[PDB]
Amino acid sequence: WVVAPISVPENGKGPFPQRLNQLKSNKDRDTKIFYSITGPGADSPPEGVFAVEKETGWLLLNKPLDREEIAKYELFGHAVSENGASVEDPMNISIIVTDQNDHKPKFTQDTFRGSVLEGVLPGTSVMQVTATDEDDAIYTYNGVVAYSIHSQEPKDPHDLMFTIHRSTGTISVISSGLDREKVPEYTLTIQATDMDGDGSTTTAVAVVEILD
Ligand SMILES: Cc1[nH]c2ccc(Cl)cc2c1CCN
Ligand SMILES: [Ca+2]
Ligand SMILES: [Ca+2]
Ligand SMILES: [Ca+2]
Ligand SMILES: [Ca+2]
Repeated sequence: WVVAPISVPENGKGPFPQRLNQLKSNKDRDTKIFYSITGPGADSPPEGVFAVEKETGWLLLNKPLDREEIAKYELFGHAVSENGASVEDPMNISIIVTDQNDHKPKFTQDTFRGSVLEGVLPGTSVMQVTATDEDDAIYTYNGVVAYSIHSQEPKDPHDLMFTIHRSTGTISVISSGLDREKVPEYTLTIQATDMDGDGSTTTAVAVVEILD
């Protein structure tokens, strides 16, 4: 028989065991048929994730999936007559694990550093920060990053002298007045928010050094 690939959102919560699909042998007219399942997730590590009911053929999921651990399973179903003979061809069972937004973006570094000549103009780029989200960024924004500036210290000649590009993470100088003799170094706190700014948010540091 044939089962069409099955899409299960990770991190579900049943109730378990959850019935995913029912395997059927045509030959249950000449005998009772005993069903069984084999493959990664069933009888090899990680064992017990999937299972099939001996008599009914109901395909079972026994625990929530974690797409970030195993995104896809390829199981194999088998029909055995009561007298012990295999009655069908081994049927492939495809399980695809679909993403929920269960990861917080992380900066590639705890502290990014960069320099600029005291005299550069507003609009000048200093550095490019990056954050990585293990969630899916293809069909959803669960792993898309929005960048923000958390805070600026110190605040002379005033606050918010830097902006960050929302998608690229490029930090730029937006105001005049830089001066090494007055403030050699600015310590920015940077933020990264998945769902393109709507979800979880993590922080890092950006140290901008002012070059005489
Ligand atoms: C590839 C794919 N296709 C989907 C179709 C529907 C839903 Cl809700 C989610 C998905 C995903 C995310 C898996 N990374
Ligand atoms: Ca997960
Ligand atoms: Ca995420
Ligand atoms: Ca996820
Ligand atoms: Ca929110």
